[PDB]
Amino acid sequence: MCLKLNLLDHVFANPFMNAAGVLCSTEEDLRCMTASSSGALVSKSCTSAPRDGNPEPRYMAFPLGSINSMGLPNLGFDFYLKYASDLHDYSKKPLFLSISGLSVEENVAMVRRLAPVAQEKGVLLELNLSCPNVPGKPQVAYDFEAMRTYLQQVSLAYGLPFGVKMPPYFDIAHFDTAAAVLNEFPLVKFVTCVNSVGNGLVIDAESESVVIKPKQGFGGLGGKYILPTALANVNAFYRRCPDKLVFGCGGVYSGEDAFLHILAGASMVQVGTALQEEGPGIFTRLEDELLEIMARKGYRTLEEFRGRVKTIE
Amino acid sequence: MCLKLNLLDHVFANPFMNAAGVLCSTEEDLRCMTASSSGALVSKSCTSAPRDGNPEPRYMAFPLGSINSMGLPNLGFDFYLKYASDLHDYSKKPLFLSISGLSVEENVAMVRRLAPVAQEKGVLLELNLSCPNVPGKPQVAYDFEAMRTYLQQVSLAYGLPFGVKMPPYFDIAHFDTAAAVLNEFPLVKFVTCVNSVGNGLVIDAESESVVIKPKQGFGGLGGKYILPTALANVNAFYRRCPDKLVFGCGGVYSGEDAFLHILAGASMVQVGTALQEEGPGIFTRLEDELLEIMARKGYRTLEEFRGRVKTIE
Ligand SMILES: Cc1cc2nc3c(=O)[nH]c(=O)nc-3n(C[C@H](O)[C@H](O)[C@H](O)COP(=O)(O)O)c2cc1C
Ligand SMILES: Cc1cc2nc3c(=O)[nH]c(=O)nc-3n(C[C@H](O)[C@H](O)[C@H](O)COP(=O)(O)O)c2cc1C
Ligand SMILES: Cc1cc(CCc2c(C(=O)O)[nH]c(=O)[nH]c2=O)ccc1F
Ligand SMILES: Cc1cc(CCc2c(C(=O)O)[nH]c(=O)[nH]c2=O)ccc1F
Repeated sequence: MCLKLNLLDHVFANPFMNAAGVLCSTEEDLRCMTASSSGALVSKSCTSAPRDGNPEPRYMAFPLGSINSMGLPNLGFDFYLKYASDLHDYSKKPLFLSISGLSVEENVAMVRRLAPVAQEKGVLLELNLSCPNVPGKPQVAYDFEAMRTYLQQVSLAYGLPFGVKMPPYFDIAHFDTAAAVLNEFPLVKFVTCVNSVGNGLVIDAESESVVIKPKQGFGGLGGKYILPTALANVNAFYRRCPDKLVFGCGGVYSGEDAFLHILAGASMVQVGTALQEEGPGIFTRLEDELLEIMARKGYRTLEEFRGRVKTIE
Repeated sequence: MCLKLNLLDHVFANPFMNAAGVLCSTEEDLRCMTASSSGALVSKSCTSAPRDGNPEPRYMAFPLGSINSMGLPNLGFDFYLKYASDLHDYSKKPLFLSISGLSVEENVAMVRRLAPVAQEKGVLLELNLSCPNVPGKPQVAYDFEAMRTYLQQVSLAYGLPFGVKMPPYFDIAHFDTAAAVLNEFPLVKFVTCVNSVGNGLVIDAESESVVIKPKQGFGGLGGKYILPTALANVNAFYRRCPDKLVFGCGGVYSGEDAFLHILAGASMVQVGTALQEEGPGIFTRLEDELLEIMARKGYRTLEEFRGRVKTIE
């Protein structure tokens, strides 16, 4: 019948939204996502200052997914904060704002300013931990001590419920460690699994060349390549973080894919590459497809099957 | 126009071989590989003692690839050593023997006994590091200190050129660190990139169930899902280990996929999931397809393009 749900003290028309970075950089983009049928929108991960990002071409797509090394091009935090404060129409749907500063200090600075807007307007924070770290070091979410510092500092500075965007993990010990870090922070109320699968390489056979310019062609992977990865991370954190919500992202092109994310434990379902490729019309299609599968199965609510993936014995 | 390679003091009719674990567990399997058109074969990663492996179902394949949590079923080292020593016909093609002990000590014991057979018969060792150590710790190659210990101990015990099978990495810092570890060991003459992408999760929408029984459905991913991950790893180690060979594994279903591996840096090209699905006839197909690409491009040998992927600007 209808897909509306309540999470985080907000009402959503359906569990669909854009993935951070896709269709959400400019005022035009945010107005377009707001006019769509999505249940929510999230803004492009920002830094304190505007960034031009990397040289083009920096994104490419293919039948099985996408590769990107955008370099965090964005209009700067002041712009996104102004959109949240003054421009967004909250009567239409909830807004998430994604932050990805290049240091802990930068993230602290931005969240201290976001906090009163969050209180006043109800904008929700997604903290992207696929962010630069200290020398010789991996991305923050792959450096568990760094991650614990970032969360401690942001929790202290912000003081309100927030969520974190995670990269994929590929080892059960890493799932255990990462989830134990997140579970030290009671203000982390949702975990979004996953960011792109890092540092893939697409090569074109005819030209014998890589397809993106930055980083000698290396970039994050999205789309069909990454659905089983994404489902694994969703379910691993769903199991390990019972007091948190999990938001699913990766490889959603259909309502069946969305269905799989919800069965794994997703509360909201984010759409990146498929949205970039098909445009905002995708949301109507996804909704219709998901309701069709529910109807064939006799499900009337999402809660009937969320996290109810079955195991063998 | 030719596919011949000469490396590691052996001659190879073509670069194609099975990936460890596929079509290589039993004497029947190894005779089948030997009778095929492949340029080489590798035996199933073994332990000191025979293992039954995990309960079934433990492997499943789909249009985009495969998932497995086999649990290292194998006939035990003594069997693979006898095959190398007494049964394999070296006039047909070269043999690699893969080992995957559960501790550094188990690996040391195997390699000590492999050494004279390596020296007399020319069997080539592939050490699988993409493998369990202490439960609750990451797999060996995700624990750089453990990886260093294993390589130091196997190098001392074995005393002959060998290669290593690596899991994929997803962070530049990890590429840098892993390759620096490998480069400490002059006996590591080849690096095979990559083993399966760890701990994915396939779910079947109709049944609402995971598809393999072990590990709550979590398993390693192969096939079309992993090709750009594979290529990235090949090229990353190609660039970082200029005194070693790189063998490519992941996502090969065609001669075009092979060609991309070789452009990235691959010498040998291993075939896992596609072989499991198509059977050994795939090697005639791959050879024909690769040669056709070479003929269209005017390439006469593999060295003309190996590692010659172009970057932008
Ligand atoms: C062009 C592009 C830009 C992105 N920028 C961001 C970003 O600013 N913040 C972020 O959290 N993730 C970003 N991502 C990652 C996506 O949010 C998403 O995690 C990933 O693409 C996987 O989802 P998909 O398979 O639907 O593409 C970006 C992805 C693409 C393709
Ligand atoms: C059924 C199965 C068993 C495997 N067992 C092993 C193994 O014993 N040793 C190992 O190094 N890799 C093992 N692997 C990994 C493959 O060698 C290969 O790295 C991986 O499947 C990716 O290649 P692909 O995309 O061609 O499948 C196995 C893979 C499969 C599908
Ligand atoms: C340069 C760079 C930036 C980021 C953060 C922003 C981001 C980007 C990006 O803007 O490149 N792309 C993603 O797929 N995920 C992201 O989280 C992540 C990795 C990077 F290499
Ligand atoms: C003992 C044991 C070994 C491995 C390594 C063997 C292996 C396997 C396996 O036998 O499950 N599957 C893969 O895709 N790659 C591998 O390297 C993986 C799981 C295990 F429990």
